Amino acid sequence: KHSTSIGKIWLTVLFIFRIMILVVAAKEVWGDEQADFVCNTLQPGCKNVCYDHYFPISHIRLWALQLIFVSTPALLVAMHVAYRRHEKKREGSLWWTYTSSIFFRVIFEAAFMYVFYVMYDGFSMQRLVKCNAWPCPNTVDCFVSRPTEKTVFTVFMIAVSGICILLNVTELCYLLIRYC
Amino acid sequence: KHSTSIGKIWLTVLFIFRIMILVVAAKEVWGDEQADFVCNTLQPGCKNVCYDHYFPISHIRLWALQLIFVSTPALLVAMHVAYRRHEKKREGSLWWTYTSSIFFRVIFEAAFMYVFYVMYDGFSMQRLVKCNAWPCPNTVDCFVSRPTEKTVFTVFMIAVSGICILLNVTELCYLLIRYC
Amino acid sequence: KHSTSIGKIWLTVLFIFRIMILVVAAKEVWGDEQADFVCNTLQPGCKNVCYDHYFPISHIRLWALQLIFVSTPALLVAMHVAYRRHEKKREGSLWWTYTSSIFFRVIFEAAFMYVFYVMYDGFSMQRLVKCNAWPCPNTVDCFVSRPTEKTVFTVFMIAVSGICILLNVTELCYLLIRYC
Amino acid sequence: KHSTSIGKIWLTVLFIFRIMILVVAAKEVWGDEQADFVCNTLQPGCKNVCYDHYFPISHIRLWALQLIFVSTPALLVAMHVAYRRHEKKREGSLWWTYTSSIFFRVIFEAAFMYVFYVMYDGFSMQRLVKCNAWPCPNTVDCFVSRPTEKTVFTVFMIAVSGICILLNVTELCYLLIRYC
Amino acid sequence: KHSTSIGKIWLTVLFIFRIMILVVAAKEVWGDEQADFVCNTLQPGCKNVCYDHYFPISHIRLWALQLIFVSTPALLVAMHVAYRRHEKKREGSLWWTYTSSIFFRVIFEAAFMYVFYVMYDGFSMQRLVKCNAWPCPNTVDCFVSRPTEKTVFTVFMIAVSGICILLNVTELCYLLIRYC
Amino acid sequence: KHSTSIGKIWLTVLFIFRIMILVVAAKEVWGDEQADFVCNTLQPGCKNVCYDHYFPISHIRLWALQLIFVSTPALLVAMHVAYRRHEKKREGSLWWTYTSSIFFRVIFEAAFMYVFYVMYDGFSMQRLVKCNAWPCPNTVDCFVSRPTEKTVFTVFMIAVSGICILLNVTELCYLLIRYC
Repeated sequence: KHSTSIGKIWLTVLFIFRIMILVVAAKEVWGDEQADFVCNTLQPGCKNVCYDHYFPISHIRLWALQLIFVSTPALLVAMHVAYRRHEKKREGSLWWTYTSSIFFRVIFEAAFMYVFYVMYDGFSMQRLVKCNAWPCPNTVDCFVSRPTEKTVFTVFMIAVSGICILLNVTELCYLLIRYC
Repeated sequence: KHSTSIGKIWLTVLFIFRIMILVVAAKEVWGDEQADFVCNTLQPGCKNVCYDHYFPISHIRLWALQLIFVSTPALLVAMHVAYRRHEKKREGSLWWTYTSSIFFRVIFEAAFMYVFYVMYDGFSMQRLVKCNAWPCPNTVDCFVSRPTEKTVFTVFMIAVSGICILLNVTELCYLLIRYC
Repeated sequence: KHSTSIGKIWLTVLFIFRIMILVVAAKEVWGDEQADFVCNTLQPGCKNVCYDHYFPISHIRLWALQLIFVSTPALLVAMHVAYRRHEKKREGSLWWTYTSSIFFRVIFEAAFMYVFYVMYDGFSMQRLVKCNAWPCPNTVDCFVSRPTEKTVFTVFMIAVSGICILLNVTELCYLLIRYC
Repeated sequence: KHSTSIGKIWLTVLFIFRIMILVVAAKEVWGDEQADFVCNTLQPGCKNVCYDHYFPISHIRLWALQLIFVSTPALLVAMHVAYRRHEKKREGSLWWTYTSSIFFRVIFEAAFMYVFYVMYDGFSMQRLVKCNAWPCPNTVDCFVSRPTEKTVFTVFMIAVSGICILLNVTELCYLLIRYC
Repeated sequence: KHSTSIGKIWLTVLFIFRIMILVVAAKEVWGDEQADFVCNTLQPGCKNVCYDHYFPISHIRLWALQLIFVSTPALLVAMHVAYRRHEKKREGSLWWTYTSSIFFRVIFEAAFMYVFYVMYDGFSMQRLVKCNAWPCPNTVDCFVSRPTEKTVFTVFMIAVSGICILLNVTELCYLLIRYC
Repeated sequence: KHSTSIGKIWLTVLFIFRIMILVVAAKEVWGDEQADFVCNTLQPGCKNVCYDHYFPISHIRLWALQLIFVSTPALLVAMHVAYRRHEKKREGSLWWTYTSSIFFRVIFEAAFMYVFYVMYDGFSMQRLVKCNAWPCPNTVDCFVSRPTEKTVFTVFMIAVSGICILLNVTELCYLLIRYC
C-alpha cells in the first residue's frame, strides 16, 4: 500500500527468486535423499533411524514452510484491505497492519534461519555421518546423497534470506523515524 | 454472506494454509510410507499386514478427507444462494443455512481430530512398531519411514485445526447472542 | 433445465464429491496394487495370474468408468439443448430428454453397484487370498496391499452412490406424479 | 457445418468418451506392460524379444494413433472454412470437403480395427504366451500383466469404434440420397 | 503472411501431427530405453558404454530438436512483423523474410533427416547389437527395448518429414516463378 | 524500452530457445545421472562420494541457475518502469537502468560459462572417471550415464550462450558510441 521502491520491487523479486530456485532446481536435488542414503551395515532398520536422526525435516520442506510463513502476512493484508473497502461502501488503521506485517516477516525469516543453524550445525552438508542410534550396532557409517549440490543451494537460500531480512529492517527503520 | 472479519479472513487464510501444507510439502513426506517400511523378518506377507494394521489410513488421506468435508458446507451455501437468486427472478432462510453450515464445520473438524487421536494414540510417530498379526511369527520389529518429519507436520495440522475450531465457535457465539 | 433443489445442488455436489475422492486421495491408494501384491511361492508367473484372477478390474478404474457413464446423459442433454436453440433461430420434447436422462442415470448407478457386489463379494477387502490357478502349485497364499484403506474408500463410494440413487429416484417420483 | 443431430452430438460425445477412457483409466492399466512381463527362463535378452514379438505396438498407442487419425479430417475442415472465409473478404466447394472428411473417417476407423484384429488375433488378451524367438531356448513360457483388465478396455474401445462407424455410414447414406 | 492453402493448412496440420505423436505416444515408448537395455555380460560399466555407443542421442530428443529448429523461422517472422508494425507507427522487406524462412525450414528438415540416416544406418531398429567397446570383453551381445514399436514411430516421423519437405519445396517453386 | 532489432527479437528468441532445450529434451537426459552411475567396487559409500566429487552441481541445475540469473535484470526493469509510471501519476533515469541491465547480463553469462569450464574441464563428458576419494580403496573406475548425449546438449547450450554474449556486447557498443 505505502511501500517504497525496495518494498515492492527488491522484496517481491527476491521472493520470486526463492520460489523459482525451490521448484525448478532445488526440489529434484532432494528427490533421492533417503533412497540413495547408504549405510555400511547389515542391521535391518538402521538406515531408517539414522536418516531420521540426522534429517528431522528436509531442507526443501523447511524452505517451503518458510516461504509459506513469510507470504502469509502479505496475504492477510490483501484481504483486510479488500474487506475495509467494501465495509465503507456498505491511514491509522492501515498503518498498523502494514507495520506489523513487516515486523512478523522479520521474525519469521529470523526464526527459520535460526532453526536451520541449530538443527544442521552449519550450512555445509557432510559426506559422512556417524550414527549410534538403536538398533544400529556401535557406530555405523552412513553416506549422504549429493552433499555438495545441497550445500550450494543451501548457501543460495541462506544468503537471499539474509538479504531479505536487511531489506525488511530498513523499511521498518524508515517507518519508525517519521512516525516516532 | 454475513461473515465477520474472522469469518472471511482468518478462516479462509487458515484453510488455504492447510491446503498449501498438504500439497506442497506434506504429500511427498508420505510418498514412501510403505516402500520404506522395513520389518526384521523373512516371512512373506508379514510387512503387508503389519503396515496395514498400524496405518489403516494414511495421515495425508485423512487430512484430504477432512478438508473435503469441511469445505462442503461452504460449497452447498454458494449453490443455494445462487439458486434462490434466480428463483426470485423467475435473512431468515439464509440465516438458517449459514448457522447450520458453521455448526457442521465444527462437528466435522472435531470428528476428524477425534479420529486422529483414537486411531494413532497421540500425535507423535514412533520409530519402532511391534507387530504380532498373522502370518508374522511371534512379534516382529518394524521400522517407520521419516517418523520425525511426519510428527512435525502432524503437529502443524492439529494445531491449525484446533485454531479453526475456536474461530468457528466464536462466530456461533456471536450469532447466538443476538438472535437468542 | 427443470431441476428441483436436490437436482442441481445435492446431486452436483455429490458428483463433485466423488471426483475429488477419486483424484485427490483414492487413486494413489491403488498406486501399488500389483507392485506390493506378495505371494508365498517360487513359481514364475504365479503372481501375475493370481492378481488378475482376484482383481479383474481395479476399483478405481470401475469408479472412473461409473463416473464417465453417469455423466454422459447430462452431457448429451447439454448438447441437445444447444442444438435445438440454434435450430429454431435458423417442454414436450425437452421433457422426454430430461426424464430419460434421470432414468438412465439410475440404471447406470445400479448396474455398477451390482457389478461391485458380484465381482468383489462384499465391500471389505481381505488381507489374504488363496489362489489355485495355473501355474500356481496347489493353493498359494497371496497378500493384498493396503486392504483396510481400500475398504474405507470403498465404503465411502458405495454410500454416496446409494445416496445418489435415492436423490434420482425422488426426482423421477416427482416428475411421474404431475404428468401421470 | 451441415451436420445432422447424430453428426454433432452422438459423434462428438462418443469421441470424447474414447479420449476420456484413454487418458483417465486405460493409460495406467498399460503402465507396467513390460515391467511386469514375466518369462520362465534364465536366458538374458529372452524377455525383450518375446515381449516385442507379441506386442509390436501397445494397445494404447494404437488407440492414440487412431484418435489422432480420425480427428485430422475434422481439423482440416475447420482450417479450410476459416481460410475461405477470409479469402472472400480479401455449398459446392464446402460440400465436397465435408463428404470426403466423413469418407476418410470411415476408412481410418475400419483400417485400425482391422489392424487390431490381424495383429492381436481376437480381442481377448491371453495370460500365457509361448515364445521361441532367438535367443530363447526352445519354447519359453511368458506371462502377461493384467490380461483381464486389458481385455475389458479393449472390448469397450472396439465396441465404441464400431458404433462410430455406423454413425458415420448413415450420414454418408443421407448425403448420398439427396445429391444422388 | 502471403501463404498459399498448403502453406497455412497442410503445413500447420502436419506440424501439429508431429507434436501430437511426440508428446502423446512416442515419448513414453522411449521411457525405458536404457533401463531395459540388457547385455549378456558380468562386466561392470559394459552396459553404459554400449548403450551410449549405439544411441548417441535418443530418437525423441532428435525429433524434439528438429521440431524446435523448424519452428524458429516462423517464430522469427512473427516477431519481425510485430516489430515493423510498431516501427512505422512511431512487400519487399517482408518478401525476403518469408522466402528465406521457407529456405531455412527445408535445410533444417533435410539436415536432421540426413542425421537420422547416417547415425542410425536405416530406419529399422535391430533387436540385437554387438558391442566391443572398452571395458566390454571381446564382443558382448546387447538387446534393445521395444525395437518394433520404435521402428513404427520412426517410419511415421520420417514419412511426415519427407512430406513436409515437398510441401515447402512447392511454395519455394511458386514464389520463384513469379518474382524470377 | 529502447531496444534495437537484435535486442527484442534475436535475444528473446534465443532465450526461449534455451528454455525449450532445458525443459523439453535436456532435463530427462540428466534424469538418471546418479541412478545409472556405475562404479566397479564392493565398497559401500564409494559411489556416493565419487559422483559428488565429479558432479558438484548438475549441468541442468547450473543452466537453470544461469537462466534465472540472466532473466532477473529484465524483470527488475519491468517493475521499475511500472513503478515510475504510477509515481508520476501520483530517458536519463531509464537510460541508466537499461544500460546496467545489459551490463549485468553480460557478466552473468560470462561468469556461468567460466564456471562451466573450470568445474568440468572442457565441454565433453568422459565415459570413465577415476576416483580415489575416501572410502574408495586405491583408485576406483566409475562410468557415466549417457556421456555422448550430454556432450551434445552441452555444446548446444555453450554455443547459444556465446552468441547471446555477442548480441549483448553489440548493444552496449551501440549505446556507448552515441552517449559517449
